Amino acid sequence: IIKSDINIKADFSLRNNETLVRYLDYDNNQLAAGQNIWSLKLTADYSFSKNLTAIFYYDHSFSKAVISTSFPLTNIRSGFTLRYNF
Amino acid sequence: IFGSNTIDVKPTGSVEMDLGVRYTKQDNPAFSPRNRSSLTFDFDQRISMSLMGKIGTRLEVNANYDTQSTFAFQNLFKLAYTPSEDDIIQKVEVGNVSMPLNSTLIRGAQSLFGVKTQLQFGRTTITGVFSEQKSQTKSVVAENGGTVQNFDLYALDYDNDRHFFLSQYFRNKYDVSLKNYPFIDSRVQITRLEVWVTNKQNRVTTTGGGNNLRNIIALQDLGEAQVSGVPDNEVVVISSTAGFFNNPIDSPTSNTNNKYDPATIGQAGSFLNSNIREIVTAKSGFNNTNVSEATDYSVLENARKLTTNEYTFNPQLGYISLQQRLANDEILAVAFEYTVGGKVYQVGEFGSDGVDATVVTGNNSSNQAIITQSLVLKMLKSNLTNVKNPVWNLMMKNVYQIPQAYQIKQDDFRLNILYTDPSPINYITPVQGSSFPPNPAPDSKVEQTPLLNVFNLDRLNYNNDPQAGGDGFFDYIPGVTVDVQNGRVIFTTKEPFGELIFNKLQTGAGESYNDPTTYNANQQKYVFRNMYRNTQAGALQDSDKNKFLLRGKYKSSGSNGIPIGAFNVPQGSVVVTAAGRVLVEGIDYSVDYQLGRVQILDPSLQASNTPIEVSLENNSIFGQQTRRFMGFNIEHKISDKFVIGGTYLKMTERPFTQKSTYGQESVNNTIFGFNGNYSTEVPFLTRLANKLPNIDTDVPSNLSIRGEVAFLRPDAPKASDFQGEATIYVDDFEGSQS
Amino acid sequence: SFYVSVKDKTIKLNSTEDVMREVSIFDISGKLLYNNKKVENTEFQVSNFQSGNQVLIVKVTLDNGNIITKKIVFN
Amino acid sequence: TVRFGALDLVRGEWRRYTGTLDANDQNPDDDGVEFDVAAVNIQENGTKCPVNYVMPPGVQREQLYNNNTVINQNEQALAVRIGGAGLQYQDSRAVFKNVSVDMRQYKKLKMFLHAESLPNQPTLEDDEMVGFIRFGNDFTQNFYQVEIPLKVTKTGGSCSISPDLVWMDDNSIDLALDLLTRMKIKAMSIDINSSKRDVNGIYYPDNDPDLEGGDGDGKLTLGIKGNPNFGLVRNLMVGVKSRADHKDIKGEVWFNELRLADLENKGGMAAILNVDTNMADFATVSATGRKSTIGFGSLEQGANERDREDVQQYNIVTNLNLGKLLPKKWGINLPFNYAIGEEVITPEYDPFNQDIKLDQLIRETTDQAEKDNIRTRAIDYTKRKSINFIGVRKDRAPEQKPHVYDIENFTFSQSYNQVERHDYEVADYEDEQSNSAVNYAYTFQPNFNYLPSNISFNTNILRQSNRQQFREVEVEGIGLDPLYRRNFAFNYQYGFGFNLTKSLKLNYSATSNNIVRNFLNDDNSPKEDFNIWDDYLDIGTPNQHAQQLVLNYDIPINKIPIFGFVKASYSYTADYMWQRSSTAFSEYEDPNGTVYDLGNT
Amino acid sequence: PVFYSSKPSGISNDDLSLNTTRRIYSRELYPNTDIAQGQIQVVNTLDL
Amino acid sequence: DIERPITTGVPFLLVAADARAAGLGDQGVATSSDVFSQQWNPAKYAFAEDAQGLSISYTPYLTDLANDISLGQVTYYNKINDRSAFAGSFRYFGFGGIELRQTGDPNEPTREVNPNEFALDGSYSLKLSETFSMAVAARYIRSNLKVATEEIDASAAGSFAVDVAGFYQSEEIAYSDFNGRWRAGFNIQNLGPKISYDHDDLSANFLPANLRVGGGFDFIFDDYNKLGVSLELTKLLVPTPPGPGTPSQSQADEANYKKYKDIGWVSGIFKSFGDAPGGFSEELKEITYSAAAEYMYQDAFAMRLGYYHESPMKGAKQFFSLGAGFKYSMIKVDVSYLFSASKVKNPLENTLRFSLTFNFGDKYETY
Amino acid sequence: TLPDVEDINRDNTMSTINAYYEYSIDVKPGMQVGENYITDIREVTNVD
Ligand SMILES: CCCCCCCCCCC(CCCCCCCCCC)(CO[C@H]1O[C@@H](CO)[C@H](O[C@@H]2O[C@@H](CO)[C@H](O)[C@@H](O)[C@@H]2O)[C@@H](O)[C@@H]1O)CO[C@H]1O[C@@H](CO)[C@H](O[C@@H]2O[C@@H](CO)[C@H](O)[C@@H](O)[C@@H]2O)[C@@H](O)[C@H]1O
Repeated sequence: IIKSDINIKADFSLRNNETLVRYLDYDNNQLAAGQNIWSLKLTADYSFSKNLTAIFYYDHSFSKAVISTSFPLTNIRSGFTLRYNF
Repeated sequence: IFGSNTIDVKPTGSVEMDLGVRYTKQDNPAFSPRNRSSLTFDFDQRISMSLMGKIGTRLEVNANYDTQSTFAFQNLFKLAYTPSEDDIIQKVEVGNVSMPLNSTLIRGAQSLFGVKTQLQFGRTTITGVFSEQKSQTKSVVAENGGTVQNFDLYALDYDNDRHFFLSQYFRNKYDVSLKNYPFIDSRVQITRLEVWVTNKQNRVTTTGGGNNLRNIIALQDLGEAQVSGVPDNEVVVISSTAGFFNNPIDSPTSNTNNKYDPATIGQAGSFLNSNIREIVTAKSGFNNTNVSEATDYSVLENARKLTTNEYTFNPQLGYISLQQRLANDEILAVAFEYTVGGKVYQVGEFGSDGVDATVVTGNNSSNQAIITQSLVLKMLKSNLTNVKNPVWNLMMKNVYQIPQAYQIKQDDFRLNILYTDPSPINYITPVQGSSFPPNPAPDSKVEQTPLLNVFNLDRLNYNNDPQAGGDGFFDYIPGVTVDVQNGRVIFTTKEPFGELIFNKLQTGAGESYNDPTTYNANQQKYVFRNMYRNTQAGALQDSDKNKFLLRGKYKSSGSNGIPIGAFNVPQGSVVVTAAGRVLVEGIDYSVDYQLGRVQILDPSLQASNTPIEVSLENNSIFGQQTRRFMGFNIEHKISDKFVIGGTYLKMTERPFTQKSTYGQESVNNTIFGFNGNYSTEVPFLTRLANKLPNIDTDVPSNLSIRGEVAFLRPDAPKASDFQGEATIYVDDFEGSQS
Repeated sequence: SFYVSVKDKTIKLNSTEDVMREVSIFDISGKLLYNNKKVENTEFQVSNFQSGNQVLIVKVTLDNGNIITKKIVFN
Repeated sequence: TVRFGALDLVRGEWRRYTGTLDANDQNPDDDGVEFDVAAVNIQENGTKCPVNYVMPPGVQREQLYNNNTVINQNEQALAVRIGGAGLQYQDSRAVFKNVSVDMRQYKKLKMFLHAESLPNQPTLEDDEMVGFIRFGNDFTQNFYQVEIPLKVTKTGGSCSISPDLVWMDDNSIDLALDLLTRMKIKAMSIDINSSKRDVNGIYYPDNDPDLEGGDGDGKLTLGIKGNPNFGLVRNLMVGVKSRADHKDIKGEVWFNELRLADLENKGGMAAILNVDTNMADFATVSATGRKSTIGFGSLEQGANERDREDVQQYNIVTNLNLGKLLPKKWGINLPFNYAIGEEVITPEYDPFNQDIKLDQLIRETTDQAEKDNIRTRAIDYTKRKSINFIGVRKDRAPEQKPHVYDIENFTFSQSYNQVERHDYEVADYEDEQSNSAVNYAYTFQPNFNYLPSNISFNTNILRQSNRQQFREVEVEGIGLDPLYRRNFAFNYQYGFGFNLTKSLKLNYSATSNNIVRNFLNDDNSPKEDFNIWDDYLDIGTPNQHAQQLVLNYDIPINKIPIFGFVKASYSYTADYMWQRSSTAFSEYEDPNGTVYDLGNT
Repeated sequence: PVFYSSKPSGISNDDLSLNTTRRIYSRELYPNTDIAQGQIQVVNTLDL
Repeated sequence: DIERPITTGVPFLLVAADARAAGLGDQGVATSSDVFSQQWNPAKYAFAEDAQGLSISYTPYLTDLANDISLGQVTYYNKINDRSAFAGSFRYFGFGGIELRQTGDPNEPTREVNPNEFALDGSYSLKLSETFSMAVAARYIRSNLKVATEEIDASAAGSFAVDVAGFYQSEEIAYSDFNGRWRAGFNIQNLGPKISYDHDDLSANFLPANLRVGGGFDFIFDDYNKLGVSLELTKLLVPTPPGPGTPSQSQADEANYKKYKDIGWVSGIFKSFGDAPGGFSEELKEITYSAAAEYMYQDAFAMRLGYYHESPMKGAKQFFSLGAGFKYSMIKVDVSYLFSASKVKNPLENTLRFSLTFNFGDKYETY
Repeated sequence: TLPDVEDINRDNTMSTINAYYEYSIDVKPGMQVGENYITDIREVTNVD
């Protein structure tokens, strides 16, 4: 009874970073900083009515530790957002 | 009760609701296994509602709700009930209301939330309000555009741990070189300066001027020669100076002045060996015996080099100003190069001409030896504070940071020095039973002399040309007495409240500035030696000397229009006063309400220098007490040209607790008064105007008379009363002992 | 642009480019725990403050008059 | 196993006062006295063994909502412990705080005090240890001294002692600041070398045989040394003192709830009269008169923000369109503005001593010359005058061709401002400013072209004169020598734009700042009797001169039919500036006596 | 807190009753200090 | 001031979560049936005029200081018959996302925490007679305000509770000057096991068990103007902790607290009626009362005034409330404001509540 | 996760100075208030 088009938007990102300090006279390549974070933002839209709109979202990010001062971190945010316009 | 039965309040906007979960897992092994992951429900509302409409052509609704607005005042809700004109009740308002008053002594309030009702009994108008005041009254003073900011700094409140002489040579040259300012009696031109500090950030980055980390050894006595009027123990900390110096007495600071010269490390008779270059063997690097790890030298292993935006230096007077002060155990070490005409002197060791950071021998890690070498620098601040060492005297105590001031200008800056004991007096009087030194030099006058002259800050006229007794104004010299970019005032002597006043009060050669027991009882009262020989906290123990006050003002304009220090000022809350008279919001000035800009439009007032007072309501406030505003206004109308008023207002603050600490008081003030308004038209004045030579006007002449009397009855709320009496706690002792 | 960090019961304020004029730290009850009218820096460290009550609200008044609000957890 | 439920470094806002307080000892860092300052908590010291900590009678814990829950706040007292060898006879130990407190709007200063003996030490007896408040601008020269012998809470039995016995009403300080005012007024008649003064210079009215009534307080011993001011307290000190002669005493003393009471809430009044009139669009007059008394203020103003001065102010602003007095067939705009006003401010408190009301000090002086000096030095008087001729120009009649020599291309502005003041800081202050401006601008309307596109020129005469005579607060006999600041300047800048070619454009501009130094003698001494109008049309020596040239060229290389694709555009800007150096440079005298001209830049 | 909340294998209730191992609550050390509900109610003692 | 306050776990459950009841002095036990009738009296969902409804409510905290600190509520009801109704609600208190930035590096990956407390409950209301209905509600409570550190255990604490409520609504009875209608209700709330914030039975806090009783009367004029007056009485069903002493000095206090904390919640309900040395007059002091008035115009405009009074010895939360309501077609908008008359600062001072409810489905005739 | 280093103040350098103040506390069964820096003693009688 309800007809609507579903809009899918998926955004993936993988970012790598490394800071190295190199000694010229001997093998002392020191890893000073780094980042290995990847994220995925997936959204799905559905219009139940002209005023009512439902969106499903799923954000998943995982950051690897490159040096031990950083801790590996996983952040997942998923759910449904309901929007009603007046 | 309402005009009709229609109800057309139509909502506008949107509502958003977030329903979801939040998962987080941080792999910190120090965390408890019970804290391995966090799985929480996520909820969020993003209401952006708007409500407009009417109920029965008599009730009007104007509401706007947004959960992402500012603090509290952008969520407006206005209910307006306007009945017919024959009823006693003329208008009832609930919600965001205002109480505008056509009065000068008794100001109304624009940012109120409550109930406002208007009554009309034939020809008498009664307006009553009971509300909560969401705004705070703010007043600013402006002269010639920019807002005036007033400052008061006592002598002890100098800019500490930020400004450092590069050597004892510059410190001891400072006073004599500035004797005839703005002329500087010195040819010193600092060309290069490298500043190193203790590295606790420990971040490698290619954009902050590169990655220049070096091992550092900072020597307190590096580059120092003797000083004619200063004993050697006040110049260097070395236990014995025998065979230490190798240049004439008054030689300018340079590496080659003593046996700590990095260029001659361990050659034939140096005081340093090659061990000085290594952190591990730093102590063994000294040939002399009594050397301490934090007095004679200090070591840093990954010292970070400050970039040019983290400090400024005075090329002529040989001192530096750090952006961030070193109020802790940080080590400050410098290498600098300067020219005196054709001669070039260097005191530290630059990365360009210093020993290499790393030297490697061998072919592989099995037999490789790694020699990490340190740069030899001049210590300006030690790891461990010792006020008895000359490195302590390297810290300047004569620089004062004008609060909030960033772009000070001449003609936009005033400074005066007062002695407050207890009233502010701009001259110094001798102690009873004694007199100031007889027949002083004109530059050493103290008796009946303004303190600006006493502390060598007023010898020039407006154009910075010398004038006999000064011009009564602070000498504004961008290179000497002020730091324009940073808004700092620098005295022309290194110890203005110490040695300078001591010298001007000295009566004989038997009195020594370094021997307080020889003071002549005028120096006992006035010389604040402890603010220079001791830390500020230690100088707090000398409670009777912090009486000299640096007082003045500066104008902050920036752009066109008066900056009133508030944004989104409520409409109609701005009051502008020029010389006791209230200006007109359309003729004399204009207001840019969103940006908080007041533009004076009267041509005479702009070129006047008269102080303009601007009052306004500030609704961008937080952490304030609840403010109850209530009162009534009477607007009787005897005739079409004569109006009488009867306003009565009461404001009470609600304290957070029953203990009102000093400064954070609550008021329960009540104000009431009466006003009159007589505005007639006088055709006689127009007729007399038409009698003038070439006047043929017909516009009417009006006469307006306004009188008002107001009475204030202040009080404190009963909530903050102890045993029936209004009470303010100087110290309840709850805030001590953090 | 504005960052607040807490490492060990110490709060570090980092406002790049712009200069902070005043900082007020509130516990989440409306209670003021710390106030400094004389910050005047692009970086400020609240080392003379320690509560341990987890969630805090940092309100910073900039020289322009803009007010920046940040919620932090006092680790 | 040792378990730390807490482990902290504790910093206090109160600092132990090091150094001497009594001149008889002069040896602070000796005699083995253990002086401790700490705090006692209801949250940590409810089971303290000598005496349990309890709130003073009537004191309640503050209550707040944290998260829908009532949280009782901590209640704290400052605790001072005297141990080791114990206090000598006249020795004392104190802590201090740097503050900024105005207590002129309150009548009473109050504090709770408690005294107890140290465990395993000889019992402290009543009225042997004296708690004292010392406050003022310092602790050695300018301070009030409030002393109270302390009754000792009886210990030995149960550690739980009733709050009325922990905080005895007999040990409470209840000081009326009017007594401090009376003490200070009396001490005005005691010279610093009097035998009526202590060895420390403190004047104790209770110790004065020739004074009846003492300090007016039978419970407190009041002292004063050097004209302190409780209108601005910069130094607060509490501590303990000894009166046991042949004994060294030890004990613990608590201080709590130091507060101001009995707000002086008498108000004030103000009156404003406004007269506004206009004379047929030719003249407008606006007059305002304002009178306010001590105690008036705004609704939001607190105890220390409301008016502490009587204010009498009037201001008259008059505007005339003098151009209308001339025939309208040639349009002259001649607006005349005249503003005059003065303000008289009489302070509630005498500016000297800062904490005695002016009328009370005037009454209790007994010297006519001193009465007149006190009355006159307190008056804050300001007089303002403003005469303006801003915007004088001749309007164009509705049909003429513009001409380069037309007087309609000129604009004249004249502003005069004068401020006369005298108050507690300056016996005579006069500020005079005169600004004369003439503006000219003409836009021309339609080998290479040489006719300028437009011409601009304006001249400014700016003269600021400042006279400052700081007053002698002790006597109105001579006063300080007046200080003169003069800023006589002559400014002019001119600029003409060109359209030298259809593509080539030239703009020129030059500005010059001159300073007039006719008011200076042969030496660097200003002339006393120099009027601001003396030589008004005098151009001085150049001080700053700047020139700017702007060139815009489109490079018409497209004319030849081989380089028509090039779209070159050349811009050239040049700036020059000459700056006069200070006379300290241009007439520098080396110590050998030779005078050098260090030149300009 | 794992020793007190989710007892590991090999740990008994006797092991948690010693005055050297037991959980210390704030009300025991600070009976007069009010703590908001849902906040930290235990004293994390440093044990040597 | 507040003397011997009643200490309960999860005190956020007692906060009014809807603008309509807040504008009526935080009372809904005996008002007209509405979409928010779950926190106050689930039994009157069976008296709802609309078949089903969904509402969203926003109660911000510390508005001047910060944003996104609020109590949110979503309620849905659906009465399938003219005698029964199903309802579910979700109250949520949170501070919003908080960034745990440890270092000062802009690009360091930051953990975000959202300390929060929420309660999810579902109720079934059945209309026994034409004027009386009862309801039973089951609630799940989760508290997750703690943030994980090296020492702090941030495990969420949870508990369950049941509510028993009844609602009476008489028929429209005609009087001399009007034709009124009577309402009454009771609601025993938060009946469940103690919540252990630190996951230890030795340290458990009473659930905020609460008894609300109330009565309401509606003045009906001209069949289009309605004035509703309601009174509510509230009493916590948690025993009062001892104060001075009632058996050394601290030994007696410790023993008294030992006895008070070793009480079951079922037993605590009955110990609430008493556990004091005073009589009936001094135990009525623990009774919170609230009065309210509501004027309705065309059932699409409402003006709400209410007074709430706690005992000064317990909480001392007393205030006046103002509220307004607007119904366009199926959207009802409610706002409310609080004027505090108490010594202790009310955290909801200077705060505007917002409620938004959607009504849809069939219409049920009122009896 | 941090390596063990002989540098506790994290300034990259290892201090070898031993200039410090010393304070000591007796740990014995019969300690009372008024000596050994003891300012308060709280007795807990019946702990769960
Ligand atoms: C646990 C709660 C779950 C959430 C419930 C959402 C229900 C959504 C139904 C939409 C609705 C309710 C208004 C809700 C809006 C509030 C949103 C607030 C968001 C806050 C951030 C809007 O209907 C109204 O709104 C207008 C919107 O413009 C409609 O216009 C038009 O609207 C569109 C034609 O419908 C057009 O496409 C659009 O072109 C038009 O404009 C109108 O038709 C009408 O006035 C109508 O409800 C109706 O639809 C059916 C379909 O199944 C529902 O069936 C029920 O489902 C279960 C119950 O879910 C029950 O068990 C079940 O027995 C039953 O079969 C019923 O509900 C029914 O009555």
